[PDB]
Amino acid sequence: RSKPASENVYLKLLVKLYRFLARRTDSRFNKAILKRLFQSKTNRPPISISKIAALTSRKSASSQNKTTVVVGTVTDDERMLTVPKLSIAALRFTKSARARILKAGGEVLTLDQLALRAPTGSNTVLVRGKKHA
Amino acid sequence: DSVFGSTTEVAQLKKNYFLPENIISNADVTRLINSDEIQSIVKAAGPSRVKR
Amino acid sequence: RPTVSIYNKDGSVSSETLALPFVFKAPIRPDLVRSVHTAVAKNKRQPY
Amino acid sequence: QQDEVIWQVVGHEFCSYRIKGEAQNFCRNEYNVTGLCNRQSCPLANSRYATVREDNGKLYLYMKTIERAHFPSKLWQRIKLSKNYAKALEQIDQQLLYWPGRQIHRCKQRLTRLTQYLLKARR
Amino acid sequence: MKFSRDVTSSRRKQRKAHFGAPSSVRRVLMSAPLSKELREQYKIRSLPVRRDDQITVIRGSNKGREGKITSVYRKKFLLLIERVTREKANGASAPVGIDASKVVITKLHLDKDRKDLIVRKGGKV
Amino acid sequence: TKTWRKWHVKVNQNEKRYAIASAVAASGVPSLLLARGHRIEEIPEVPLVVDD
Amino acid sequence: PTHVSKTRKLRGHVWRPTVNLDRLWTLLPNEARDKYLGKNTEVAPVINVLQSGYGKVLGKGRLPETPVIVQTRYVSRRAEEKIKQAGGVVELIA
Amino acid sequence: YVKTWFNQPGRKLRRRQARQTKAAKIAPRPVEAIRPAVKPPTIRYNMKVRAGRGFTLEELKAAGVSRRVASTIGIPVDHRRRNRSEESLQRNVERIKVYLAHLIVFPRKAGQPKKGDATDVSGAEQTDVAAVLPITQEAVEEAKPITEEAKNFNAFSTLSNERAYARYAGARAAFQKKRA
RNA sequence: AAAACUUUCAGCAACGGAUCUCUUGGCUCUCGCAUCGAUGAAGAACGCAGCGAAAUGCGAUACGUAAUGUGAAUUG
RNA sequence: GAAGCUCAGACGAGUAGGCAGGCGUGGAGGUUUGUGACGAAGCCUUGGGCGUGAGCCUGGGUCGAACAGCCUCUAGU
RNA sequence: UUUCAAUGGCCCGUCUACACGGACCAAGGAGUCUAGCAUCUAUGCGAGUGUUUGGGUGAUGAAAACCCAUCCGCGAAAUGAAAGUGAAUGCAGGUGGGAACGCCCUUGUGGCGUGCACCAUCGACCGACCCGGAAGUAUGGAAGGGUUUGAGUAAGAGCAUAGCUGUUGGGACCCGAAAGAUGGUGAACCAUCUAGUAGCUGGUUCCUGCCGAAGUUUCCCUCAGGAUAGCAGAAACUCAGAUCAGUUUUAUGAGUAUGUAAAAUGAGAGUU
RNA sequence: GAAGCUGCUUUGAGUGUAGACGAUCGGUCUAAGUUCCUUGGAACAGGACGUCAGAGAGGGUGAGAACCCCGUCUUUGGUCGAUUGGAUAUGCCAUAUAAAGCGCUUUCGAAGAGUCGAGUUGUUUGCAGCUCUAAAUGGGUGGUAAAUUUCAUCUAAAGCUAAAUAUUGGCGAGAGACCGAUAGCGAACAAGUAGAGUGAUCGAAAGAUGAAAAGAACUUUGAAAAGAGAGUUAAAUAGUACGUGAAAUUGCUGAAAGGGAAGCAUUGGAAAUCAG
Repeated sequence: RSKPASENVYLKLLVKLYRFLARRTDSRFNKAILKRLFQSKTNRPPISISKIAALTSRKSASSQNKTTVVVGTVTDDERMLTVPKLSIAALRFTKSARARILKAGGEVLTLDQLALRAPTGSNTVLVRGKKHA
Repeated sequence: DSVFGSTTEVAQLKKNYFLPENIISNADVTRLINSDEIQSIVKAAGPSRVKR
Repeated sequence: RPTVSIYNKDGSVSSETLALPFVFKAPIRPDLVRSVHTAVAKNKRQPY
Repeated sequence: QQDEVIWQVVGHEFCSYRIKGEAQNFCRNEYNVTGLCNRQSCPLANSRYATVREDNGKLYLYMKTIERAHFPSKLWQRIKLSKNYAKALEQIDQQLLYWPGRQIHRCKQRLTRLTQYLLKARR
Repeated sequence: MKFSRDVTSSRRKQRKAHFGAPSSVRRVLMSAPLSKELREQYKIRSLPVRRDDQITVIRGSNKGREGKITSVYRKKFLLLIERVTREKANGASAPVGIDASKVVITKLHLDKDRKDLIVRKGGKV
Repeated sequence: TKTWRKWHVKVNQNEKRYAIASAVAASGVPSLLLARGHRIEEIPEVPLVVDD
Repeated sequence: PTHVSKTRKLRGHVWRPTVNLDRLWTLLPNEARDKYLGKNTEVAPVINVLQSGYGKVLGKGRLPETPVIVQTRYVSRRAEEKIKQAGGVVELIA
Repeated sequence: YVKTWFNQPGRKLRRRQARQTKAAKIAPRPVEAIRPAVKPPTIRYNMKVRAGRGFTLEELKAAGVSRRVASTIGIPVDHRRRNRSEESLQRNVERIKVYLAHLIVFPRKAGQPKKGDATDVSGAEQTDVAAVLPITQEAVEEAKPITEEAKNFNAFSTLSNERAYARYAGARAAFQKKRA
């Protein structure tokens, strides 16, 4: 692949931004996002607030203030009622998921915000949605 | 404001309609690229159009 | 959020101003609008 | 919203000031200098630029400002040059020295062709 | 713009009703304007033409000529005026048709029925 | 040609509202108005509001 | 659209719905959850699954420790004990 | 053969003009008659409450209006239906009662009040019945305490064995009559 | 090693009625309405105009009479 | 015209078949202050030009009323 | 542009040298619409999703647009023939590995890790199957034992719309067979069903570029066929490798060749 | 429900007048340039200067007309008829010695037969032929049981009834991302016409002068058809074999080639003709 199949202008801006980041820095994180932003919709499965919470507070934790990054959708999981303070960056958050993060927790970011924050992707966990569907 | 609501509060004249939220926070990509948070980390820019 | 100035019948700027509605902050998606316009303009076609 | 999304809407495919041909595209827009469609010289998509255009024996200039760019009536202001082709050149480069210089080489060249009109029109 | 559901903007129907009209309606279609003086005299804009009406030709090659309608030729949508004639090739004379829209009434054939028609159109007799 | 060709086409109601909002927001960008062909070279303000 | 089709390129080329315990606390109005979950109140919330079109309450998931009464037609054989140590009660709808 | 739906906007507009013409014909009285509160008859829907055909003869007898007066003043009567649970008696009763309370009957023969029909007549107004008489759903309970006696009530003690008791009741009853 | 003849090219003229433009037509959709006859229907035949052969109109009162309306034609 | 500019290297038959980009036609929405009785469309042409090609622009003649470029939609293409 | 000279040039299409079609020109003329299903891509929303059966509104243009109502469909739970029961072991696991990142030792490398998707394994968790019957009101079920079972749970991912492609059915890419029925006319014919059976014959309309086989395999078959490969591909993901080879060599056993193993040699090599 | 008992409630199968309300027809009323210059046969074109707009839908007029015309908008209206819609008020008769509804019963309750049903044959449980043929808590129908039973629900063999619904016909309306004369109905015109078959039936071809017939006077040649001059036209390169007029195909003129073919391609020469 060399370009995204969508015609979304806002997605093409992300591709434009991250082409520069991948080819002007050596960060393999930027290359990873570029390869995953080119992917089709069914190759970019959703992720859940429950999964992200489990993946941060997992075993030895080691999450702290590391901002979780996923290229896809961050859906909510109503099966959990206690949501920890989280910092998440993604293409899009469902309306319920965004409210649950904001009202009791940390912050939501878009991918362009992440670049202005951690352009090398320093101290981030690059999760991926379940491809089993 | 009553018709279209907002991206955070439900529209008064459209039940459970929240304005869609942008995929990207800022659409001024050139200022992002030329920002100090990015230009300070980028490796030495390679040459533009070159001689044969 | 900025504000806009209302204008009068005579064409002068009125005293009052209104806050800019949140709708003007929505994304501008030419491709989605074209796809919807393609599929909405078909809804007043009489069969032949 | 922002300038890139404006360019991604109007610049690439549809504008009233754009002219496509067999494989080439030109910008008729009265505020562009090179006359051709790109992000660096787009009138509608970009912030303040400078151009010049003819009127009945003289030349006059268009500019923008960032604060007032939401009010199209005086978004552009007009300044007039009707004294000499050379003095126009010194005027034009002066009013763009404190401004980005990526346009002068197109701007200053545009002038002399417009002034060349008046000479050829006189002939 | 029409808003009544009872009239046609269709070219097909409008042309058929025009070219396929009776004589009692063709008379209405042959309405001609009044000249300024009688227009201000009667407060009327136009009337259907009648035989022996005194008119003036405004448009066409016969412009400026006056006369009286010797006969309104309703079927052909033409008006006929004396001394407005064409020299036949053999030597005869055959008048010409000037459409009712291109003439102007300079002197009516006033009559009782025409009096009520003028006063019925809010006019002054 | 049969009359029962598929003449009308469904669109998701939310997508319809999305596009209407986007066209409304697009009506407030003077660049978009000029490109579409409107003559707003001397309009006082986009958006333009007159009194009640 | 015919113009994109392949023909325009071949020219020449010839009754019991189920609810589990991880979902009862999602059936409340959000203000009921706000003011009744986790607070040591004398009176406990009541959940009528039948009003959400659910017949049998199965027992999959963990529970918050807030006491809550569940009204249901049928119930799985573990779903009741889990709400015992959850402090709430189960009583059966007729 | 092939049933097409190109008249769907047309048929919708026909009904609107049908309602508007009907309502304007009988403007004083409400366009829509009242209906009782009735429960759908099956285990899937029995919890819900919907509008039935008419009020049973028990309810008109209780409400104090004859089956003749009710038909004249816009109360439909259903003879087939019979109401057995006295709540269905109730819920329909005040439904008739409040309808009569808000009902205003114009006197016949030049506005001399007969019996208790009414005195005022300028209050003529055509109102939606579902506004003054909406049909509600079942009243659910909220925040009831204790019932720790139901705590010890360990569900299947009833369900599992009484279901088996019901299943084996016929065989059990046959057994008892056999050795007797 | 001409002319005639054949062939090719161009000009002009024939032949033919394509192309373009149009349109009182068709087709489709929707809406509205319910009205034949033994008190002689639908259909058919013969007649009726100043000169009509055509189409409609009409029935020995025969391209109609009575009445109402319009207001001054009809037309080759 | 980031869908852009630039440098370098190798390669080039092709049936069924797979893929991509284009040319042309009728009608629809938008746009070009678009062309036109001082001659639209069409038609002819030992006139000229463009494209690898589908095709396109133009000169002259005839003609007499409508027609086209661009971005999309559509199909009795 | 015409013509001349030299040089070359079998008449095109279709089937399999033929044969079959072609006197010439203009116009018409053949993969269409719809329903189901499936993949893929895109858009909206997301444990939800879909209001166009219906109601409101829109009279100035009104078959549109907009608003409201989720009964219901699909999804959220599986198993069993059915009664009926009905799914985090273990930071909703470990076991190894595994993405980027951090994380350095402050270079990086390497590691430290972390572990996403995952990946394989497994611990298990529910149903069925079998053995056992704590209890609790004949009834009845638990604890526990299987290495039998399920495109099972194990922190849901689907729903709607549009497009492309394939397939099934409707006349079904177009054209073409005798026939048969119904009802009529005349002493065989007519009109409808009919646009039939078509396993075939013929035809099937613009350009350029790119990739490009197969005839024999893999078996299976009642039949023609499919398979299946192979080839050509299309999408996802390992290792910078002994990871390969229509190849040679060396050693090695057995009676130049044989195989296995390894030196030469060229290439980024695998996959589901 | 009938028949006895009770006290409340009620009441027309009527008839003129006035006003309002709507339905339709019938008619009537509807704003503003035809002002100048250029082209043109014609201005409805271009330019200048204005006007109306609840009217800038559409059509006509000698070429793209909001203002020349018909119309369109106001119009869900003003007016004028005619009837009718039934309500409102009013006036007059009516007869009204009245009957009915509901508290109660001290009870009586009639209820559809060759029908239901069973067996049998046909056909798509339903119906039909055939033989038998019922009953009064009976009969039909089902959940149960059990193969019988309880239980539930309904009252067949008599009958009426608007609305939501259908509508390739008829008549009347409005439209179209439709067809544009080999298309669209077979039929845009003299179309179910001419015509064909004994008959049932079958069934075409055919649109376009011009703004106005101004449809070509007159002279001459010819018997005539026609020709040549003329004459009309903005135009006969519009003459009724009529807009535009393509190809196949034919004739004349000019050029060139050719000894049993030609056509085509590459390279140039010659002749013609362009181009920068």
